[PDB]
Order: sequence, then structure tokens, then C-alpha cells
Amino acid sequence: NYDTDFIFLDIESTLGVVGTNSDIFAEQLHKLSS
Amino acid sequence: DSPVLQSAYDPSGQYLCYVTVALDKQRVGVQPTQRATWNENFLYLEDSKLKVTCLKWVNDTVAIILGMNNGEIWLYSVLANEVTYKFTTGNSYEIKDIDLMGNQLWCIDSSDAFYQFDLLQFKLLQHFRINNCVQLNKLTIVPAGDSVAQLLVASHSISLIDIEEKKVVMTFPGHVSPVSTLQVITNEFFISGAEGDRFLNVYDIHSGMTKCVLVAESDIKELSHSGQADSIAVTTEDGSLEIFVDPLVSGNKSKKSSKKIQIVSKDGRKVPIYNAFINKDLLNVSWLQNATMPYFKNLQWREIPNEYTVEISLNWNNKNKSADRDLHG
Amino acid sequence: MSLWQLETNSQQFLPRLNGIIIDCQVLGPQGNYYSLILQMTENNSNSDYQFLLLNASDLTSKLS
Amino acid sequence: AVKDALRLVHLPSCSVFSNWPTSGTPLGKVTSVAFSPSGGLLAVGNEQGKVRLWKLNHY
Amino acid sequence: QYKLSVVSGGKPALNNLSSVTGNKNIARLSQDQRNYIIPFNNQIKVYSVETRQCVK
Amino acid sequence: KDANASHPSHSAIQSLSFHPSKPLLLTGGYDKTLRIYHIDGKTNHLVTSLHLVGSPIQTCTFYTSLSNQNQQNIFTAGRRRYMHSWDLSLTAKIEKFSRLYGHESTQRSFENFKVAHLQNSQTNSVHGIVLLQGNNGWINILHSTSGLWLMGCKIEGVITDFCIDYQPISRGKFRTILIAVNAYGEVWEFDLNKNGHVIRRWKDQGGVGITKIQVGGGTTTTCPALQISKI
Amino acid sequence: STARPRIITSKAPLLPQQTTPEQRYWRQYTSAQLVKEHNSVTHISFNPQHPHDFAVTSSTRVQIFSSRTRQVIKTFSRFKDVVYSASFRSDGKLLCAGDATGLVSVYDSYNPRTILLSINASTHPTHVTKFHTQDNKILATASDDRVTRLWDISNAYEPQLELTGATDYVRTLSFIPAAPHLVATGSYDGLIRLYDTRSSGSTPIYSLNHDQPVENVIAVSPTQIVSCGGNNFKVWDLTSNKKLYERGNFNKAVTCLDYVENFDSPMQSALIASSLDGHVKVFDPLDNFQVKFGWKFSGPVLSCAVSPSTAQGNRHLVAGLSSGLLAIRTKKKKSNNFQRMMRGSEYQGDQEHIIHNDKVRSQRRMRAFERNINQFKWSEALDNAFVPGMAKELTLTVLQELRKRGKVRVALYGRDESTLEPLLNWCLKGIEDVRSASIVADWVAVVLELYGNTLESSPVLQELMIDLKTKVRHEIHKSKEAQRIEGMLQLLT
Amino acid sequence: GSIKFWDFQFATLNQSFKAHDADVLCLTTDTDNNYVFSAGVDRKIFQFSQNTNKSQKNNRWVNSSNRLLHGNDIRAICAYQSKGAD
RNA sequence: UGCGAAAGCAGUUGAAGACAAGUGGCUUGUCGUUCGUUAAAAUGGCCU
Repeated sequence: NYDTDFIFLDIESTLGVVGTNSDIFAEQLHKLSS
Repeated sequence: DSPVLQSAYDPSGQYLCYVTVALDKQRVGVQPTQRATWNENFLYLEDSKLKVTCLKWVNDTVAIILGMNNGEIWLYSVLANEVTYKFTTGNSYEIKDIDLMGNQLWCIDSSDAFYQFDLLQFKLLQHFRINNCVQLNKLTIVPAGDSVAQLLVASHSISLIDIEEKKVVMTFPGHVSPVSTLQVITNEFFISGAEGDRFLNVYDIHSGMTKCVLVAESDIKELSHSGQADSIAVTTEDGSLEIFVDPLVSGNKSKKSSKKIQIVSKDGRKVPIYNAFINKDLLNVSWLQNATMPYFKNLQWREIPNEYTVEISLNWNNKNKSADRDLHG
Repeated sequence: MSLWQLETNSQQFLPRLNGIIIDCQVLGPQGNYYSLILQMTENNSNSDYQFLLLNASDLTSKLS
Repeated sequence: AVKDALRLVHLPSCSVFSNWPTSGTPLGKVTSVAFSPSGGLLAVGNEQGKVRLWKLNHY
Repeated sequence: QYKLSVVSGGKPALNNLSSVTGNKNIARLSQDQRNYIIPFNNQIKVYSVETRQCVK
Repeated sequence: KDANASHPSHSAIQSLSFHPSKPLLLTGGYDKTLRIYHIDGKTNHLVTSLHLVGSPIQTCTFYTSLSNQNQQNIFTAGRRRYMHSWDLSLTAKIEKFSRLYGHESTQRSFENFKVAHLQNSQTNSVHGIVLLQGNNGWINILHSTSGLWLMGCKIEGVITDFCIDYQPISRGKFRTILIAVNAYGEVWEFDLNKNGHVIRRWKDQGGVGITKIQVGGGTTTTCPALQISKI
Repeated sequence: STARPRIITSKAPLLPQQTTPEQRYWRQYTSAQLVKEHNSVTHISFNPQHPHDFAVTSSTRVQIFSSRTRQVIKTFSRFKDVVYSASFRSDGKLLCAGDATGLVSVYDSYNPRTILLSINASTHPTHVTKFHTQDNKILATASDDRVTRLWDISNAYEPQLELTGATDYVRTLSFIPAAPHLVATGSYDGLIRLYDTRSSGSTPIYSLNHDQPVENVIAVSPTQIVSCGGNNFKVWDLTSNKKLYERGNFNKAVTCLDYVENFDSPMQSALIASSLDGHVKVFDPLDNFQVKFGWKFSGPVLSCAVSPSTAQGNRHLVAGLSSGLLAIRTKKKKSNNFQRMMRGSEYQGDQEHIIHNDKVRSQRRMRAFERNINQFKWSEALDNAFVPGMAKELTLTVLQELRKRGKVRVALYGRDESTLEPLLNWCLKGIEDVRSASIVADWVAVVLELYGNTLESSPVLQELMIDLKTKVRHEIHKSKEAQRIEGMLQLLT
Repeated sequence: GSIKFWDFQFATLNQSFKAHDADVLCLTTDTDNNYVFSAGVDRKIFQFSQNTNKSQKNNRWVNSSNRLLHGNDIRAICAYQSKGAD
């Protein structure tokens, strides 16, 4: 590929590359309103 | 006009409680003002003609006190979804304003009566009424620590009240119309603003003298002050926000707004701001994106320009791009 | 992919599915998705399967 | 088919309400109607493109 | 200064058994059926059926 | 206040339905758009608005299932061979039903539909059905999520209208009855929780040009039950 | 799932002399009209402004034709001798005509009875009269006096400028289309002179030596002008005084030119040229004045014109011949209650938030062979091939689709004598062409492979096989002799 | 080509099958009505069965089978069923 | 099947076991059987 890497294709097609209070209220409200 | 009948922030501006009508019955909902920290369940008023006349965040199981129009203060926890306790006066008169200091709730009545309740005891402590104050629609506790002396009551004309003597100790020239905001700024000043006028005035609570007059350029709906008196952000009738930066300094007798913020969409449609919140360097504005669902925005208000126009993305003619189909159908 | 209405023996088809159907099954609780395995046998040198579910409403390939 | 042709018949008594709609109700040419499931509330859509809305105070 | 890696995925790799007709599709839907869990020969892909993107 | 006064309609308002739970009113007409309004007393505002091009709509219905009451579909249809189904999510994901699964000759227009609930009656699993009024005497009932043709009920005459009745049986089991009227006045009732078989056939006393039947006093398609024990 | 791919019509490699876009556009100028005039049509001008009428100068009359009926709407007959030139003003309001007695007479157009003024020019015949193209109130008349004159039409007694200097028979004017002080005149000695009118005017600022006696000079750009005379035309850059193209694609002398710009055409500009041998040709100024189309007429063509750049209607090419006739080729171009009930059907989603679009586009109608190949009726597809009204490429593409797709034999199985005769009777015609003959070869080979007994029984396809044999004999003599020509010019490399 | 089954009381259709491609000239049944055979000008003989206990308790015929045996048409069909003849 | 060029050039096609049919064997044919060799058909066709 055109930015100094080489891609290769494995026979099982893996492409590889060789390169170079309120807090508890908030938590319980996001619980109870979901 | 706005569907949101009543709305108020918690202190620190993290949640917004708002009462809107839903097909002839009031409903009270709470939204977080930033999701990065929907809430689809409301308190439903079950009567078609019972409605909320005022609301106040308590400060620690978090709750709202909703002053109704049948002589009741409902106390409603928000994590659960029930009114936990129903304060009641002896009457059927609608209640015009409430406040609390610590655990000591105070409220005013349409028969110009003062009631005191104790949130720690769930009891009506005091009931009285004072002469020459006869059209009351606001009260505000002047803070002096755990002592809850000196109420500050408005009827178009603010009056300072000592509660040990149940009598009036100062009389402020109010407005020509009923007072709609009445809030204590420092330990020596309070701001007030009336219905249908664009003039706040800050009075000296020790002498009676008006320090200054603050001039919005549209009729004021709500106000918020930062906790150290250094900034006051009012929101007006035309959906704009106006920030008075450092209003309590020496534009000498009457001060204009320093900054003005309005929101337009990508189209040109101007959405209205209702009920913003300001603090140190942080300003949270609210609007309704769809018909009744509140959306919020945080702003560093000190570094924006004066005439600031927030842009929001809002659906106006956008082709329904389905994710399971390319653009050619 | 044909689906046989077993009451009247009536087929509904979906005809050009870029691979032969080597497995098909209904998927949802109400059966709103069909999941299919398409074997794509124009190349004989490899067994290359495409996994394709599709919503049963308009028979459009939701998440191939 | 004609203008203002809407009636609300009370039942079990099977008797039409005689005080509404009047001659000045802007019903229009009533081409749809809907009842609210909770509020006791009529919506009446006419051929001009207007949904008119009424609330029945019994509910 | 050159290094080798495997960076991109492979085949989906269903049940490669004989004598199983019908269910050879080992991919699953969620119970709140918003994301679709398919194995590969290199990883478990979790796509999302609403946006068609791989989310994990 | 007039509900669509905030955003005017560009056609006669052909159908109109409230939401089963939320304060929403859906209007729709021959200008091939459908609008949802948050209604209240004072300020009936417009929630959202979807313009289906080339598809004028004649019937539009809020459907909300009985199992989880969390779907909130809108089924809409006009004089077309398809029917749209918008899934409410507050872009907009709508699907199109356009396959009668072998029965396209008896259903040439999706105008008169009604949405109802049906129980499996071997599981206690309910699902929505849409019911299409076709040409000969036919009512084509099909699934509201998969669009599969479930059954069909043919009356003898000119089918003019139909309605859906429900009757409870036990704890958590009910039965769906389709009530379809000839133009002449004779009424069929089909039990359709089993195969779509007639259980009663009666005749309207008087009545010669029959346009519209409706039931009421319990759960209709316009007063729908949110919970299966409230049927 | 996809949609079904359409059956692709078999296109071969393209043969030489294909139909260019320029010649398709210029070939749809048809429905020729031939109007016999009293004498040779010498000049023809068009109305500029509503560019929809044209004046034809025959002998001793000028006829304005309309560009929608092609009949003479109006006519100007009160000339004493042969009228020579007739042009419209740039506002299209009045019409000047130079006459053989040296009397320029300018009428108003569309009113032949009000002669507006009669300039008495030279005693010699006045052969070209045209108004300025920038200015409105000056008229340039050249005559057989070897001197052109600029006349202010207010002061029509003495000419406001007298452009002399040419040695023989000035026959053409032209104005330069951005500088209004610049008049290029052309004479029968060659030598396009051109004059700055702020100067003396008795001397040109320079001269362009067309070697032949020029017949016309027109201006294409503000910079380049084209002069025709003799067998060629030349183009001249005017800022550099210098020739840059010359096309000599005629047999006899180019009589006239005119030019078109910006009109609805693949050609963005077009210069057409009329040349005394029958031909009028169109040259494209953007690729080096190459010829793109031409018309041949029934005699020597003396003058030509086309509809102007803004014609907006029926568009015309007119050519007047020296034979005395005129050839025009044109290219052409429930209840209020019910509506209130069915109001909304024209709305198309303007104020609406989301706009959904899934109406599929309606594609082209399928032909019977294509839907039979779709329905897998392969013998019916062959039958639908051999109907009479089928295009030759359509018969070829359904043969090729049955060849590639399935089986020739499947398409040919259930046949007999009466149902094979269409195939073989088309194979007679298809064996001649290069593009069909491979398919014709294998289809005939398969049908004689699996119908060799019907060959014995029926005598009335034996004769069809014999005719096919003589056809392949002629074609194999042709395909052998083509290889001989191929060798005999391979020898000449 | 359609073959329809009608409930006699209530005089109304139970189910319709789209069986043949052209007309259905003749159709017949067996003794206990577990099968209905049918035939016409498209020259196939269709068999509609209700023999399953679920078919008998649900009154649901299925389009069981289909045979191509005749050359041109079938204009007459009949059935006999006895102890040594069916 | 191997080498090839798209032409062509060299190589073929065994054994075991089980089962089915026909007349315990014999014949014939199969194999979701093994070892070795580089080695045509169930009226059954494509969506809106």
C-alpha cells in the first residue's frame, strides 16, 4: 500500500501487514429510567 | 407560548424539574441537564383541575415540593415516583409561593396567610397573617443561617417581615404589576422583577434604598444568579437570554445587559430559551426540541461574544436516510 | 428463498440472493427476522459464506 | 356529506344531546372524529384541514 | 525496524460439521435484540442491527 | 385550541387517532403527510411530521402491543398496494408492507385497515394483526411485525365495514372476533383466535345501505387496552 | 436481494463512420421546402430581436418569411431595379435594402408601405447594406464605387464617413463585435481592409491578404474574423494581424458564411459556408474549424443563413440558390367540489420535518423476448425473436442470450418443419453480416445436428438448406478474398 | 381453477385453494370425507386431505397431493370404496 | 490426471466388503464403505 506498509493475504483470509446525594441519584436514575 | 408551565433547576444545575400539561392533566418530570454523567416516567396529577402553582428543590434523599392549588404542598421523591408526604393547611386556598431554609418550610396563601411547616416533623408549626399585605404572591427567606428570621414578601410591593413579632419592618417600592421574581443575591441585596416588565431592581435589604436597576430588552420570565453575585442571567419573553456581568459595581443607575444569547436552528427558525442556569463560568440553557421534551446546552459564557447565536441541528426537510439502504433506494 | 404458506401451499419468493441458501431460519420471538447462510459458489476454490439476516417485514437485508 | 353533521347520542338512554352542537359550532364538513382514551376529549377533523378540539367536563 | 502483525478479519466460520442440517448458524441475536453476535475465525464480531456497524 | 392550529394541514383530514398512553394526536390526509401533535389545553404543538412522497394516506393508527407496551408503531395506508409502518423512536425507521403472501388478487388497495390484538391460544403470546378489507368479501388478516398473511375471512356480499370485538375467557386469555357487515345488512362474526371460522351470522333489522359498523363500551381499536387483563 | 439485470443488447465493435453528435443534431434539420423565386436569391438576413422572421432578397423584391409557417408574411416590391442587400437593424425594428441603382431604401420591418428614408448613395449599384451591430443610428453601405459609406440615419444627405481605399468592387462589410469603431470591408481584389472610424478613414489601419477575391467577411470573436472567397475560407486573428486557419474543402468558390453561438447544440459555435457547387457545410470553430455536417442542394448555392442564437422556437436553416429557388430545412420542437375533496395531492413535503421516499422508479417496458427469458420460456423466446417487426440487433441479442444462458437445444427441442423455417429463413439473412455469423453458424450447426431426419422427410427445408449452402459459399469466397487483400497490403509495409 | 370449501350452515367460505391452472370440471369424495379429489381441463388430479386428527378437530383440509396421469382432460371423476375395493 | 499456449503432447477406467433385485450358491446393479492409482428425469423453475 502506498504509505510504506506491505499487506499480505493469509490462505484463511486474515489480512496481515508488515510495517515500520447527586452521584447516587444520577446512577440510580440512569438505572431506573432505562 | 410554551407548554412548560413550571420549571426549576436543582442547586448546581444538574437536574431540571418541569410541569407540563398532558391531555388535561399536569405531569411533573425531571431531566438531567447533561446526559454525560431519557427519563421517561412522570408524576401524574390524577385530577383534571388540580395543578402545580409552585415548585422547589429540597437539598440527602432528593425531592421536590410542589405547591398545589388546593392548600397542599406535595413532597415528591424523584428516584421513586410517589408523593412521599402531603402537607396540608386547614383551607382550600391555592398557595402562591413556598420556600425552605434547611428543614423549615414556609409558604404563602391566596388568603394572604403565612404557614410554616417542619420537614423533619411533618407538622404545621405556625399559621398567621399580617396587616397591610393583602395580595401576596412571592416569599423569600432572607438567610441568616439556621435562624429563619426575616421573610421577604411581595404583592407588587416588597415588604420585609420579622417573624418573631409577625410584623413588617421595611417597605420597598415594588412595581406597578405583581412581582414575579424575588431573590436574595448577597447578604445585603435582593433582586426583584415583575410580571410583564423588563426592569429588575436590586434593593438594599438594610436601608430600603434601590442600588441599581437592571434593564432587559424584553419582558423577563425567569432569572438565575451565580452563587457569588458576580453574574445574573435572566431569560425573557422572546426566548432570549441576557447576562448582566458584575451588576453590583459602578450604566450607573440603570445597567443594560452585557451579553445576549439566542438560539436559532440550521434553518432560520428561532427556538426560544426558557429557564437557564448560571454558575461560575458555566451557563446551562434549556429549550424544547420537539413539542415538550427539554434539551440543554452548556456554555462557557465568559469567553463567548456579546451577541451570541447558538446553532442547533433540527429536522426541517431532511430526506429519511434509512441505514439499511443506499441513497439510490 | 421460498417460504411456503402451508395452509394453501402458496410460495412467496426472494429470488436473487448472491449465494445458495445452505441454512435459513426464523429468528425473532414473533419471527421478525430470517437468518440465512449463502454459500456463493461461483468460485470452486474456497467455501466463502455470507451471513445475511433480514427483517421479515419488507424482506430487506438488515445486516449482511 | 353535509356541513355540521355530527351528533353525540347519550346511551343507554339512546337520546341525542340537545345543547351541543349548536348552530355556531365550527364543525365544518366532518370527515374524521376521535375520542381521547383518558381525557374525555373530542377531536373533529373537517374538510378544510382543521382539527377542532373539545373537552367533556364529565371526565 | 520492520514488524509483522495480523490486523484484519477473516472468514465467518460456521459449524463445519457433516450430519448437521438446519442449524449450522452459530450467530446469535441479543435478548434485547439490538446487537448480533457472530463469531469469526479470528474474533467475535458484535454488529448492531440498528446501525449495521460493528460495535465491539 | 384547535389541535392542528399550530401547523396547518394541506388537505382534508382523513384519519385521526390519539395515542393509547401519551398525549399525542396523529392526523393524516390526502396530502401524503402525517403529523403528530402533543395536545394539551392551551398550546397544541407539533411533535414531528413525516411526509411520505407519492402515498396519500387514508387510515393511520397508533398501535401499541400488549406484551411490553413499548413498541409504539404507526400504521398508515391509502389507495395503494402497500402500507407503511413507522416505528416510533423520537431519521425515522419505517417499513413497508407490500406482500400479500399469495393473495394479491383479492387485495388491490390497503385503504380500509384496522389494527387489533390476537392471542396464540397455545402460548399466552399476543401479537398485533392488521386487517385489510378487500374486494369480494375478503378480510385479509396479517401479522403487524412480519407482515405474514395469517388468515382470511370472506363474507357474502359487498363488504363495507368491519370492527373488532374482544372477549375475555380466563386469567390472561382472551378471544378476538371480527365483525364484518354486508352492504345489505347481514353481519358475520368470525372467531379468529382459532382459524378464522364463523361463529354467528345475524341480520340488521332494517338498514339497506350499510356503511359503518362499530362496537363500544369495552376495548375497541380506538379505545385500546394497555394491559391484557384490562381487555 | 437485488433487482433483475436487464438483457443487454449486443453491441459489436463500432464500425467506421459512426453518427457523431454534431451530425445527429444537424441531421434532424429536415422537411425541406423548395420555393421557386423569380431570379437568383442573392442575400438572406434574419431578424435579430425576436429572431423568428427572415428576409430573402430575390430580384426586385424582398420577402419576409415567418419561422413558424414558412410562408411569405410580408413583401417589399417597390424597387426599380434589382434589390441586392436587405438586413434588419440590431433592434429588429427596420429594414435596409440596397438596390442596383445605388439607392439604399430603409423601410420599417413588418410594414412594407412606409418607406422611412431613401438614402441616395452612389450612382453605381449598391451591393451591401447593413446597420451597425453596436450602434443603432449608423448604416454602412458599400457599392460598386469601390468606396463604402457610413450614414447617420438622421442626417441622410451626406455620408458621415467615406471609407475609400479599395481598388476593385467592395462587396462585403462587417463590424467587429466588441470594438464599435472597427469596420472590416472586403473587396474583389482580395485584401480585407479594415478601418478605425475615429481616424481619417481614407486609409485602413491594416489589410489582410486573402489571395482570392473575397465574397464575404464575418466576425466570429471580437478578435478573429473569417473571410471566404475562392475555394477556401481563412480565419484571421485581429489583435495580431495574422492568419491561423484555412479550410479549402470545396470545389467552387465559397459564396457566403454565417455564424452561430451559444444556441442549443452539441456544437457550442458553428460557422456554415455556402459554396456555388451545391454544398453548404458546417465547421466547428472550437476544434480547428473542422467540418462536421453538410447539405447538398440541387444547384449552385448563392447565400445561406440559420436562425439566430436566441430562436426559442422552430429553428431554420435557409439556403437560396443561384438557380432561383429557396430551400428551408427546419428542426421543430373536474369540479371545485371534487378538487376540494381531493385537495392535497400536489404538496411534496415543504414544511414537513422528515420526508420519506421509497417509491421505486418505473423502468423501461420489457419486450416479449426479455420477459420470456425471465419467465424461462426459452422456446417462446426464440419464437418472439423471429417475428417480422424485430430489430436485427434484437434478434441477435436474444440468440446470444439463449446461447450464453442456457441451451440452444432446449430452445430448439420441440420443433418441426413449420416452426424451424423462421429460424433458418432468418439465418439466410444473418449469415451475410459479420456480427451475426458466429451465432448463425452454431445455431444452424445445432439444428442440423438434431433435425437430420426432418431433413430427409420434408423437402421444403431441404431447399432452405441448399440456399444456406450457397450463402455460405458466397460468404466463404468473401472471407477468403478478404484474407487475400490482407496479405496483399501486408506486402506493402 | 380455485377449489373452495363452504360451511353449509352460515353458507360461507372456510378456505379456498388456488389449485388448478384452468377449470375444475369434476370433483368427488370418499365415504368418510377424509379426501376430496378434483380434476379438470388442465389434466391434473388434485387431492385435498383432512385425515389427521388435528385436521378433523380443526376442520382444515390441506392440499395434499397432485398427479398428472391423463393426456388431454378429465371430464368425469368418481370414487368407489368398499371392503375389497377402493 | 500431468505438462502446457489459447493448439496440443503422455497416462487411463483396479481391489476388498456390505446391501438390493433376479433365478445357500450363481448373475446383475448399487454404496451419506474401505484401500490403491499423478487420475437425465417426483409436472418439478426466480416476489411485490
